[PDB]
Amino acid sequence: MWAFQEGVCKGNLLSGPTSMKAPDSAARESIDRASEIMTGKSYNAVHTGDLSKLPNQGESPLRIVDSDLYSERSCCWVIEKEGRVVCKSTTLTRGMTSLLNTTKCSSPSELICKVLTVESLSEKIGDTSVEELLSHGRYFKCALRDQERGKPKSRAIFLSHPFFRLLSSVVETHARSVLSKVSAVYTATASAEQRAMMAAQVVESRKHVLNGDCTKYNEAIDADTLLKVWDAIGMGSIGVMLAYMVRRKCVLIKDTLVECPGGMLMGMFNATATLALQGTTDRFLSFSDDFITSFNSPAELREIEDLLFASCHNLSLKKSYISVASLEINSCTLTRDGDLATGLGCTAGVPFRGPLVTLKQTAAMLSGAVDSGVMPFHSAERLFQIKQQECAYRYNNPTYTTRNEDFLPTCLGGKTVISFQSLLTWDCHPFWYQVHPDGPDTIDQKVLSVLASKTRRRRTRLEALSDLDPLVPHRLLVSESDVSKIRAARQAHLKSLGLEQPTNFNYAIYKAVQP
Amino acid sequence: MSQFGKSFKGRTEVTITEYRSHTVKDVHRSLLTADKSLRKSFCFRNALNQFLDKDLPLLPIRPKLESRVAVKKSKLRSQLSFRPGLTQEEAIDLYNKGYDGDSVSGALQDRVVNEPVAYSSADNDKFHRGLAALGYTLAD
Amino acid sequence: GVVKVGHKASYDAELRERLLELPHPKSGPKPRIEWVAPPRLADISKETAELKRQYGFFECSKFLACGEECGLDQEARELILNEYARDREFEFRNGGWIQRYTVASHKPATQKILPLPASAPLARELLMLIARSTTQAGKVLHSDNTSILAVPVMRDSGKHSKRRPTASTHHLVVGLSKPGCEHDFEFDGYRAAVHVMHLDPKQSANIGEQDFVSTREIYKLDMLELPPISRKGDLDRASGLETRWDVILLLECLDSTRVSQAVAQHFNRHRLALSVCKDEFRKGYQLASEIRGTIPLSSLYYSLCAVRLRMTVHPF
RNA sequence: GUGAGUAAAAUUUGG
RNA sequence: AAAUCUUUCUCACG
Ligand SMILES: [Zn+2]
Repeated sequence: MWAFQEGVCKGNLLSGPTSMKAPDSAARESIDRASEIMTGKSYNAVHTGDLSKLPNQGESPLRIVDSDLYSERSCCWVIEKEGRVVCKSTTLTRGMTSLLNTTKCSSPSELICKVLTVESLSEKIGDTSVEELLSHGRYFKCALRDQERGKPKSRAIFLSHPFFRLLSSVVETHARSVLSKVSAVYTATASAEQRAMMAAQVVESRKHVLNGDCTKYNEAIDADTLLKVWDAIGMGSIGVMLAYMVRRKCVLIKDTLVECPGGMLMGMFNATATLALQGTTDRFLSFSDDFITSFNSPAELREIEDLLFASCHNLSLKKSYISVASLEINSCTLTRDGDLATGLGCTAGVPFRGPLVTLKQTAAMLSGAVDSGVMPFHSAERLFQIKQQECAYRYNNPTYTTRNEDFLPTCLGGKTVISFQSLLTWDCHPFWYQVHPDGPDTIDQKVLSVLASKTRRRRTRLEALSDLDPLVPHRLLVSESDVSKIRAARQAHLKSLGLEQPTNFNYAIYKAVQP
Repeated sequence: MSQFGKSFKGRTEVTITEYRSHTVKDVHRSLLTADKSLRKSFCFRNALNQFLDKDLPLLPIRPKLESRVAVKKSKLRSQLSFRPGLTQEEAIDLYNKGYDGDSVSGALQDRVVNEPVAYSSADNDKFHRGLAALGYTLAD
Repeated sequence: GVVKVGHKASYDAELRERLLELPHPKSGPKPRIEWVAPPRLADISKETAELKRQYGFFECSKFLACGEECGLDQEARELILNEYARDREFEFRNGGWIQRYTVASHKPATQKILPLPASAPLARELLMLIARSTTQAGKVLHSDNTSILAVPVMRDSGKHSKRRPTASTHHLVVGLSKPGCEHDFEFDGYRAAVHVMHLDPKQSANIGEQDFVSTREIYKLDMLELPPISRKGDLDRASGLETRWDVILLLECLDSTRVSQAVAQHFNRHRLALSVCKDEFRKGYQLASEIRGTIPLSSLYYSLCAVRLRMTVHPF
């Protein structure tokens, strides 16, 4: 069916591939490819271009974002039981907390300052030294990345040490700032479609367009290139430590450690690897491993190929192609005039993952498609009605509901099938406000979040500290007594006004209801 | 002894961000196991029962959108919509009323949203989410 | 006094020396890139013919035949499924069936290409039953026009091996179809074909969550006329059926590898391409080594058939 | 059902 | 037995 579309269709209407295969084979294959490239027989991993045009940020103060250093996402924490090294897959929050406990620091900024201000590698920062931190930060764990459309054989992603995460965060923030300075298309506030229009404007002058991709992009970016870029932008010793950890990195495959001298392990650094190419020329619009340039004559094509080779961006012969009337970037296809190409394009379907969340996601998808002119409004209305009927068929059973209220959706025992226009204009019962794309979270979303919070890796016996006063900054240091006092005061205040829990606040509804 | 001592061993003072990161329960990820989790122990059924009788009769009834203007198809462009944040006094009042502190605190930040649109009007006005085709204008 | 990013530490020189002593990459060969016109119809035809020759076909459509009614009512379907389960010596416990295994051959199951049934009117019911059963395994699940049975597969160890499944236990899904293949089964005057599929929890969850009706309706908005096809996917104007396309869509939902998405992306590149690398763009259509199994192989073959039919009926 | 041990307990699976 | 290194945990209390 995707083959018989009048316009452009990428076949995104079904969910991506998934399976339970172990990640050993994929990680081993990636490591073998990296080793082969390091041998210098398959692809080029030596950088030849000049990066003298990148501004030096060595005078910028060292600033660390605390929020991105804590997350529910997985990470690897290394411990020493009896001299040997044991890698445990934990949450980034627990890993960072363990690192801070081991080094006895109040915040990551203090830790990095202490690390950068030691007299020797053997000097002790708490119970460890910089040498031990560097030794531990070179261990990685492997997992499988699934649900990637167009990848029947899933690839391998890697979990790193909290110290590695800290240094990577600093260096990537600075590299992203430099990229934004270099060109306007790399601004922080820019959607994929807007970057596509900017690309169309950039490459409009010339005749042929080269829609290209890189092959083995992560394996062909050596630590030497990263060090070169970081020196070009002036990272000081942080870049040296990162390069040293990358060069000596080890990967835990199943139950054995494997050395991986070459590569950067599946996109740990995107801004740096993009600067590797953007710092040598301006006739490119690279976005990591998906670039687009323009040319007029075969001579310019030869210059483009030489530029790509010299900057370790190995062109992919299996996907790269040349166009005259189309423009592909970030999986988005436009015309040479910047108009969106007719057809489904990147429109993706919504799988069944809840009676209400499915409707919210369908509403968001239909809103996106209609706003961009992909389909007319009446088609959106019909599709929303059909999805509502399908949800009623799937979820209208005693396992999920026992109600019969008229205003309820047909999938929860009610008899209401609202129209898309009615939902979008807020002309409905307040129970439907959650189904609006901009409304509050749905019941099933809250239930799933609460269930996730109780999982083995995230379960904690600590006293939750929520409903904080808006004034108190998140950098203020607290202790057990402080948390107890704040919680008790908030509980007393809530009880004094006839409430047990705080009432959810929604920005859109609040603003609308305001006088 | 205390769980604080066990978690943050060796430290008697930790930042609020780190403390909260150990008790975050408002993050949702769409995964394949959604239906199984919802079916387990009739958790969604119980949550719906609780919502229909404890939380539902507190949502304010906001008014519907009325203003709309004629629009015609045009070149794809990016619409920038600026939503301001709560002021300090407004945040304090909302907190003292009894609203969730986290939501009010997060609403303080000013926000800007970029949306692609393929429709326009004579006066070049900004439209609502998913209604640019019909022409419902933000009027702000 | 404030520490800056470019700060130089006392160990900078030592770390730089250590990095220098460590191994470095060797310059790689410069590639030679030749640009030629995109592949023609003959190339897709060659790919399809090579797949057909290498793998062949099955006699019946196996589980893909479960998209059509078996011709039996609810009680007969339940009886047939239960008696089939009892025949194969499935353990019975707490009112549910369990399949027990002891040793594994550690070899891939034979894979061929499934011929397309005439139509799949019961696709939605089948997907719903697959979604529901894996979370309610053990008993027979019924719908308006079809039924299935999900049997957990657990190891045999002795007196007390395992009584309930875990988060990783696989499931054998058993469905009914019209008789007329080597998988027939007869009991008390009832005849039906019983077909099985081995699915791990992730595959079952992926398959069951797809929206057949909405996907088809969205595809129909901007679609060209679909030609009739034969059981082998070849254009058969005289005796082909346009409903087989629905079956193809159903197959795309059953295949958890979703190789059709890779074929669709490559076809999108092909349609927009004015010039491609010689002998390399064509290789993007050879995905036989990326997948293993009957269902993914059939999905890939029929995606290639669809590409060929598009190039044949509506050349671009 | 809870809690804990395990290079691991399904928000699994990172940038 | 099959979409074949996958269908593989332990302990204490109520
Ligand atoms: Zn058969």
